[PDB]
Amino acid sequence: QPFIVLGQEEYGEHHSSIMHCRVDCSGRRVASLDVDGVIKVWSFNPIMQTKASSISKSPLLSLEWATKRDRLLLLGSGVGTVRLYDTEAKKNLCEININDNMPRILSLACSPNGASFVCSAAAPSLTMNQVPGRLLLWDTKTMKQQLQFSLDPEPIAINCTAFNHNGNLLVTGAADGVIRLFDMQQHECAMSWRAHYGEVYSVEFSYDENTVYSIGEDGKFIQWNIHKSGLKVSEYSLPSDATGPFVLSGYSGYKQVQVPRGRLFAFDSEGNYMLTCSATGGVIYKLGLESCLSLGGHRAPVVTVDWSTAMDCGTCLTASMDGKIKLTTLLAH
Ligand SMILES: COc1c(C#N)cccc1CC(=O)Nc1ccc2c(c1)CCCN2C(=O)c1ccccc1
Repeated sequence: QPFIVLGQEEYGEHHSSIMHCRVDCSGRRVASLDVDGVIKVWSFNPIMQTKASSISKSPLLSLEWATKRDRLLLLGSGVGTVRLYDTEAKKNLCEININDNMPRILSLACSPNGASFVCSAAAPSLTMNQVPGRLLLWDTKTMKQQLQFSLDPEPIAINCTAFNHNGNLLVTGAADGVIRLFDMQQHECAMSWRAHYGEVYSVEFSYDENTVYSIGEDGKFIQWNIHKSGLKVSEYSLPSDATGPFVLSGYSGYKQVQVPRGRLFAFDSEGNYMLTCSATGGVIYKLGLESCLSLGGHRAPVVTVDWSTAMDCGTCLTASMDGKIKLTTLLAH
């Protein structure tokens, strides 16, 4: 058994389905956001308590902790704005309008070195997610746009972004199923390939950074070789409840339906294990791909996860459509 489960606790302060649930860079705080636009910032070690609690007037689509300034949280709205929120002082330092005509801020990634952030801003969904979008680099010192990257072949909505460890590479996944790797020294697309049939939902660098991992609408987890121009290394069909749509039905003829928006997978510190969503809780696999552990503890579908390691103890966040967030403590035996 590669982990001992030291316990499972529950944060229940949200009354609506969770959209995002992310541990901060210190590994000591969570920022969580539900579909009613309630943000909660809470600690959990050694006990859970709420440090800040606010309700967004604006609809929010994305959430990203700052790297070099621990207590800063970037919030991306659906009305074309980014709020830089100070979790300690419990106030915004600034809001910036990003771009006209592209109001959905679908993704935010703070540079490792703290000096920049990346911003994905998309057009309205059609009245589907096959719509133009832009990927933008912003200077954190001045909170102004540095540049707009090219998106070949055509502008499209980028859903997810992730930096490598030293911030010189950025991997991205788009609503057209395309992955793009950007070199952040020259600030250009180095590499692009068709990764999923349907949307890419999450991307991540492997620990050694020889491959990147994606998960997408076709229900697949795929590992790609970013030395050999995004040739497949390995591929797996996850159960359909790992990628949704996630559905909570009542006996009423009423139901809630959520498509992925927040992270769909998370990794241990060494990138040997991977947490995913399921109807009943988190499911952890060992990366080669075999099932390892089902964490359970949810009465509604899990729609987003996170995994943080500090002090070589793991914390797994699993967040469900009833607003419950489970916190499972893992120590590598
Ligand atoms: C490296 O640290 C990070 C990180 C990280 N890591 C992430 C995101 C931002 C920062 C740095 C940061 O806080 N930048 C920042 C904050 C506020 C303001 C501006 C830039 C320029 C426009 C508006 N503005 C002010 O009105 C203002 C308020 C008080 C004092 C001075 C200016």
